[PDB]
Amino acid sequence: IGVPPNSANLTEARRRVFDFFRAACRSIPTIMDIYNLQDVVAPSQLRYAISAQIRNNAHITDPKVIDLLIFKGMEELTDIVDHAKQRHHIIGQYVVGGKTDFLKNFYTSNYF
Amino acid sequence: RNPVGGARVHFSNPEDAIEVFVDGYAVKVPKGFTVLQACEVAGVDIPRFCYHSRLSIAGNCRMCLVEVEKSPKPVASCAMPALPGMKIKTDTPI
Amino acid sequence: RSKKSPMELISEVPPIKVDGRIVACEGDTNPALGHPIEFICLDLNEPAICKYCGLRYVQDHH
Amino acid sequence: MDNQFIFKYSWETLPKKWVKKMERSEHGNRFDTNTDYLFQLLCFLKLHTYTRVQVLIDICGVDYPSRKRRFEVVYNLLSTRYNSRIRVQTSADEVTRISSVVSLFPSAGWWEREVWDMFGVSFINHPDLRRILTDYGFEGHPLRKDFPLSGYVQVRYDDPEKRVVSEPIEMTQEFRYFDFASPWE
Amino acid sequence: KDWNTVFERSINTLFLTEMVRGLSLTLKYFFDPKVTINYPFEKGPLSPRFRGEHALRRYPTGEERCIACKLCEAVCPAQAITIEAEEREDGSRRTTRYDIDMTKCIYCGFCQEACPVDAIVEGPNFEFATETHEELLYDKEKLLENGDRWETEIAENLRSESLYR
Amino acid sequence: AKVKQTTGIVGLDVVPNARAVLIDLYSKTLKEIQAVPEDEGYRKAVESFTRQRLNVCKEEEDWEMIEKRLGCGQVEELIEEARDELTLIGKMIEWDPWGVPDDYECEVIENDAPIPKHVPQHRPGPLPEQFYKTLEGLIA
Amino acid sequence: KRGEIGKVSGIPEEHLSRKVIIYSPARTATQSGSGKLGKWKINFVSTLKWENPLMGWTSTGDPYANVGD
Amino acid sequence: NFTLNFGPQHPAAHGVLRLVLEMNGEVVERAEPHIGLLHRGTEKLIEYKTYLQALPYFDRLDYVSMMAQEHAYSLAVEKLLNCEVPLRAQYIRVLFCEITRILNHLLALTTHAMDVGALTPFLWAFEEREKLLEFYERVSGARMHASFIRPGGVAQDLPLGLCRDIDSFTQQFASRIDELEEMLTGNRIWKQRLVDIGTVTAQQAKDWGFSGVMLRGSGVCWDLRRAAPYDVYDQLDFDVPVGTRGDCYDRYCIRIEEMRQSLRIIVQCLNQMPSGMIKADDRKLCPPSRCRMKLSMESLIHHFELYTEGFSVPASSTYTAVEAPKGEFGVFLVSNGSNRPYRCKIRAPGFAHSQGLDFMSKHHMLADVVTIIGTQDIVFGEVDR
Amino acid sequence: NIGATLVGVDKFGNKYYQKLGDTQYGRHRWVEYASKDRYNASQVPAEWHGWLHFITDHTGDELLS
Amino acid sequence: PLLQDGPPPGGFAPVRYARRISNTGPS
Amino acid sequence: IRRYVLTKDN
Ligand SMILES: CCCCCCCCCCCC(=O)SCCNC(=O)CCNC(=O)[C@H](O)C(C)(C)COP(=O)(O)O
Ligand code: SF4
Ligand code: SF4
Ligand code: FES
Ligand SMILES: [Zn+2]
Repeated sequence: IGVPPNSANLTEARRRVFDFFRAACRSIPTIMDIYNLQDVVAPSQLRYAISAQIRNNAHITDPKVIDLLIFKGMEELTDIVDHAKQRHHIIGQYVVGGKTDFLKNFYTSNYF
Repeated sequence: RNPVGGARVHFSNPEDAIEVFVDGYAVKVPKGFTVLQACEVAGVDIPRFCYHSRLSIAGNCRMCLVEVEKSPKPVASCAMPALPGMKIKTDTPI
Repeated sequence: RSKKSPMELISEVPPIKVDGRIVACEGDTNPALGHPIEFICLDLNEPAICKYCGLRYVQDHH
Repeated sequence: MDNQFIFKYSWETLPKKWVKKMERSEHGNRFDTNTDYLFQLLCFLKLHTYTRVQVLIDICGVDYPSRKRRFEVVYNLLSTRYNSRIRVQTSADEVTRISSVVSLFPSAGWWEREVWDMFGVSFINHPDLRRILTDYGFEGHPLRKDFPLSGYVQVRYDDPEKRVVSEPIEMTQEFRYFDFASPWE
Repeated sequence: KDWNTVFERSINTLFLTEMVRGLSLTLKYFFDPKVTINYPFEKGPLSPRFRGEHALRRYPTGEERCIACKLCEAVCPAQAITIEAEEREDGSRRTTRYDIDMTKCIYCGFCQEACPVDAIVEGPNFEFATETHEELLYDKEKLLENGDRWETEIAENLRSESLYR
Repeated sequence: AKVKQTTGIVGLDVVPNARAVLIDLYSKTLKEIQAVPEDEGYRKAVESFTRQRLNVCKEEEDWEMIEKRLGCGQVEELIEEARDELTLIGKMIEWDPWGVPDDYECEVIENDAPIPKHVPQHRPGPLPEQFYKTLEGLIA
Repeated sequence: KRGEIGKVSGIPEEHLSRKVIIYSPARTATQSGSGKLGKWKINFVSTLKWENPLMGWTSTGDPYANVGD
Repeated sequence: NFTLNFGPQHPAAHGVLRLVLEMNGEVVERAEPHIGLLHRGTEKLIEYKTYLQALPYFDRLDYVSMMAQEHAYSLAVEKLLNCEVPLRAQYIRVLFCEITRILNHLLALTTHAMDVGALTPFLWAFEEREKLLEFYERVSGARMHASFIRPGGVAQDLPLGLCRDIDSFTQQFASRIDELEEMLTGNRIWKQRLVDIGTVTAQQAKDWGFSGVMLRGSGVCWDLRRAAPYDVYDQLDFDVPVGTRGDCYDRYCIRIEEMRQSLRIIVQCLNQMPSGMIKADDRKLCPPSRCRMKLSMESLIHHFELYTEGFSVPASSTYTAVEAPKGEFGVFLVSNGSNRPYRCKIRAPGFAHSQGLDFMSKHHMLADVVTIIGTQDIVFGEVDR
Repeated sequence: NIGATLVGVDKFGNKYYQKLGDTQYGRHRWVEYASKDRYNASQVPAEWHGWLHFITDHTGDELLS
Repeated sequence: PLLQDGPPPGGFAPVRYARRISNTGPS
Repeated sequence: IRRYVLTKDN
């Protein structure tokens, strides 16, 4: 329901992260049916994708920033649960994925 | 308040520094500054057409005219030297 | 006569003879339908060109 | 009834620890309060007999990137009984959650959703806080001063993909900014 | 209530006496002169202030009035005008490129009222629908052709609002 | 003299007894404002106008006369004000905002830039005398 | 750099690694007024522009082409 | 209950309407309007334009009542500038605001009756709509988006025959209204499809931010032209119609009466309009005459500075609201002292009215939801900026 | 084109007619195009365009001079 | 100029703005 | 502007 009050410490932020992760994991079966993802992706690759997002956003130590990140993730999850976004959008965001880097960029353009 | 354009006033000595009232505000300037420069220190920017900070003073355009208490006629602030205790007025009807 | 550019068309209008040393060019017979007033000093030998119209004015006698 | 009366009455009756800035002018009588006293102030100003403010006109945000508390949230209020308008303002940065007033004024819901969509300010105890104006999956809050006017992404039809797709923006003619500011201002 | 009132309002309920009064009103307009116009042949009334297709005017001597002041490009609320200028061979200030985006134009008339020489005007033409997007990217040649083609009507209109502008 | 046929407002219904539903709400308001500290601006105003309206509701028996002397809305718009003041008193008591801080400071800006005359300005008529009597009570 | 606000803002990650210049613009040489001074600006060094090969217009693909100005 | 979708893309109902309805049986239990399809970023585009360059945006906000938004923007700019407007300009602005009110009411009533199924009054009303838009085309050069009302005075003066033609129109608009009423008011079907549908109490209207006809239909006598009068509205005689039941039929009777009173105000404005100049004489804020810019140096300087930089509004912020035909239209303008507005929120009455569709339609028939949407007279230009 | 007065002829051959109106107007300024091949929907010169759209009261023969 | 749009001398003629009754029908 | 600052004032 209502937006939860702003957290006061990192433990509450971690608890909210775990709650959001569990909710997203329980939302996986619904997406596989609303969008024809049955013969597309394993039911664990998406779970790994959410885990990877949580892990590469895991250097934050500000509880307010963590709460805002959780809120934005929940908004994204609610949008994906509804038919709001197009089908290829989630498949374009939620799929897990030689001389020198400098020399290739040099061959590409002057603006690195 | 700060000088117009962040101008830096170099006081050679603290002793040689007169006091003027640009708009009722106490302003400290060295002996040698003009009324226009004293107003520039006090954040007031006087209109000018013929005055350039890198050129010699020549009061031609008569656009920087201000009011001085002990003056019957408006003075050219670009060329009038600042005197201790002088009260300048810029936003008066004159 | 679309082959003539506006430069060549304004280069064919003969200069207007003016008796005095100065002429005021407005750009049209009705002042409100022309260009801002332009005062031209006719104190040279070449015809003097209006910077709006392109019309040339030359001093008549002296 | 009037700016001269409302100011003097609210000076006396209101608790002092709520309001910290009271401008009285012809442009509008404003009250600036902390974000933890906004709901209390608006509930007092909705129930008191002599300050019966029963209409919330709108809730707007103003972006000041040079301030520490970046966003200014303005509550324009109207009193039909006494024919007077009151404006209440608070300040919040990008990671603070201010209290929601949907409990007092039911019309505050869409304006709070619009403020969250446009500026990124979150409201505590709001029944549903989701974007209301921007496109689905929109990233960024457009009404911020650091958000580019044309945005970051652009929309076109992709025939091989057989759907409308989003691509990074690429203008055929860029927006020409004309600097008309005068040095003699 | 009163028996007479009850009977009278009950008759109106069963005899539909308030639908016949609307049927008569519709039938009266049936036998009535029409208000439709034959668009291809007769056009609707307009005003001399009408803001239609843009046109670049020239002096009666054949010189274009535009002086490349760029005062219309800075007032344009839609940024539909792009002007490039340089010194011509005579030394006069003229435009090399003057193109208007009619897909950005909002036909507000700000450019017409900002021109100090009455060079850019919105003519009375409103029938210029094209079959291609690039034909709506008017350039200097197209605008000058419009000004030459609508010169007399534009001049008459400018005479008309000389008393007001 | 007769009962009010309609209040003219949708949702607001005529109360058959308005001198008995107001004399009780005002008594409750006066008996419950006591919890507020004596030297607070809220208590003085809320105990001034509630006393005058209570006295008026006690003097004159008919609702028309009460409407005339108070001159501020119908008797059905006064019940909804008393019931809101009663709620506000409880909310003030539970919040307890009465503590003046030691580091309190308020910037009272006073601007005087004039505005034009054709500009829309909210201009009401003179308020009833009590709105000023309570004001002098608060200042004093 | 504690770019947490950048992460919770909505700016794409590619544009969050830009190099900017913080400077105070100076007074123009063609005017003696000093009104447009004292304000600080962030220069994003947005120079990647080209020419539209249909009308000669200036095209761009940089969102931060005019924000700082 | 199932989750049903009305997206009417055809402009037989608004055009960008998107309702997601939860219907138990034939009753609708919750109406969630999905807005944002006409959100064009108008509020952010204002901050990048000059105060003169941002005027035409207000024509396209409520594209059925054009002069109403320009009047509000001009009044806000005048309030922040302390610019006095001549009496003739004020009378012209009031006249063309009451013409605008009649235009909006004529469009609203018949686009609402066409939703019910009455096709005849729509064309009859659009005939008078064309007759009125001819006057729009005469003073300005645009039939709909006329940048006529401007912050200083008014854009330009009236043609010679405009007053005579407007008087000729007013001689017959009364009979036109009589015909339009006689086609709908007495009809039993029209009564049965409007009476007791959409009932709103006064407390609900105040809480949800209702204004205009939506608020005055509940018994609240609140008109912004009499509570906070602007221009010369305090010198004109007109009545304020007030409803009694709050249903859709009262919103219609009041929407008739407000247009008869608008005709009355138009007649008074025509009769009492004085002579004089149409713009403020402070040419530091108003354009010079085309004959004075081509003849005087300072007039040309003023023209050049105004049509590139425009005027600069002193640093301040205010909220000005006018009585738009839909309701209370407000502009929250914030100025930092430059030639461009720092912030400009547009408070649209439709935003506060489409938000209350959820409680107005609850436990109503599905066919009764279109009447509730049409009685609020919503256009989505203002709902999502 | 019945009971009507021919105002003037055009270089393309178009004929312009006028009828007097009293209180309601209708069919009082129109053109009889000299072509029939879809008539291009826009063949009126600038001297006759103003007269047709009621912008000016000059016929167009008088607008030439 | 000095010839400006406005009402003619003496004002415009009065115009009805109220509903006109219609008693049509035998009933 | 008259931006005087209130205080506790004992
Ligand atoms: C289809 C589904 C749609 C929605 C999918 C989700 C989309 C948004 C993804 C989430 C976005 C975020 O960054 S929201 C989550 C971001 N918040 C944090 O990362 C908190 C900081 N991390 C830590 O404290 C620890 O590393 C911790 C990782 C907790 C564990 O380690 P320990 O306990 O040992 O300490
Ligand atoms: S009419 Fe308006 S939008 Fe069109 S080019 Fe002129 S100024 Fe620009
Ligand atoms: S059309 Fe007029 S305003 Fe535009 S550049 Fe040319 S002279 Fe200047
Ligand atoms: S600047 Fe010209 S007189 Fe001083
Ligand atoms: Zn010339």
